[PDB]
Formats: sequence, C-alpha cells, structure tokens
Amino acid sequence: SMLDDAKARLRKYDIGGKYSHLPYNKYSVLLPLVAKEGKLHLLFTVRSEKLRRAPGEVCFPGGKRDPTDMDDAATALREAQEEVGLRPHQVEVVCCLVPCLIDTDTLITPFVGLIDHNFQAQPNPAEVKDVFLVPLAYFLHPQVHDQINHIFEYTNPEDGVTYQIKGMTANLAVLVAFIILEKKPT
Ligand SMILES: Cc1ccc(-c2ccccc2N2CCCC2=O)cc1
Repeated sequence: SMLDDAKARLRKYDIGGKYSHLPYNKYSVLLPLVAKEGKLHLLFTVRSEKLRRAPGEVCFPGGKRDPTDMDDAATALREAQEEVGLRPHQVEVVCCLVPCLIDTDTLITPFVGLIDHNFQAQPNPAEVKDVFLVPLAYFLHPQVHDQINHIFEYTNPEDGVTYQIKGMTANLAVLVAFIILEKKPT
C-alpha cells in the first residue's frame, strides 16, 4: 500500500541514534506526513512573530531538547503537541534522517512521522500563526524564486494563499519527496 511503501522507503535512510549523544545544543523537528485525497502531504507551521527562534518563518514543528525528553524523537513529539495539538497516539515516528549542523555548536535532528487520518490541527497561537499542508509531489517541481538563494513559493488552491518555504525546511521537504517518490510506477 501507499503508506507501507513510504515507511519501507524511509527506513532505508534511518541513521537512528548514531549522532544523538554528541555534545551539541540539541533541537529536533518532526516532518509530519499526512495522507489526503490519495496523496502524501507534509504539514508545515508558520511560527509566531513573538518567538526568539525563527519568528514568522515557515518551519516544521519542533524545538529545543529539555531534560524530560527520553530521546531526540521525544523532543519532536513534545513540541509538535505544544504547537499543533498532535497527541502521541496520533503519530508513528518512522525514522531519523540526517541531522543538520548549524552555528558550529548546534545539531538539529529531523524525524519523519506518519500522522493519523483523524488528526485535526489545533494551532496554538502562542507558538504558531498558521498550519498548512503541501503535497509531497510539489517538491519535485517547485516554483522557485531567487532572493542569492533559492526560495519555494506554494499557493494553496483552496484559498489562494501563498507561502514561502526556504532554508533547512525547504531542504528537508525535498529530501523526503525524493526518498518517498523517486522511481515509482504510475
Ligand atoms: C523548530 C525549530 C527547530 C530548530 C531551530 C533552530 C535552532 C537553532 C538554530 C537555528 C534554527 N533554525 C532552523 C530553521 C531556521 C532556524 O532558525 C528553529 C526552529
């Protein structure tokens, strides 16, 4: 099936906890995969302007590890719950993708999660000003704008609203799309 096929593809790129004990400032993100209308989508946030870390930006749910977290996946899940109301029973963490090194002292670990079909986002306005889906296939043929660096523009056909997706978030979206959608019969 579509979902078993995605999970089987993703597991081949799992690095596990290989880089998880290194002495960095540690953050995790959740790359939430949602199946709608027979296709896979990624769930994105627009972060509140009030935040210190990446205000107003399109991002994945996530944040800084704290002492309560059993592991890096727990960080991602705790933060996704705080930001969009995603509960533990509503997500299956499938793998840990290659981490992102930044600022010389920080490691951001991405986890891909399969989201239950009855989940409905409840944006927490203290954390996020918006939550939106993008079909995974978009990232194979994105609308690119050069700001010099590459920015994606996605327009939601439901309402005509345009979102700018850039940096780490854009890079990870492309990675997940390649992993799941490459070399597929029609
Ligand atoms: C959810 C999340 C998780 C981590 C970070 C983050 C942390 C330390 C340095 C840079 C970071 N990043 C990544 C995307 C843009 C940005 O400012 C920001 C947001």
